[PDB]
Amino acid sequence: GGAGHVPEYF
Amino acid sequence: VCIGTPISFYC
Repeated sequence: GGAGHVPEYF
Repeated sequence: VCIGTPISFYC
């Protein structure tokens, strides 16, 4: 939902 | 901020 790293969803 | 697209990466 943000803007960094690590996907929120697949 | 942590908004702008309805799909994205972590905050």
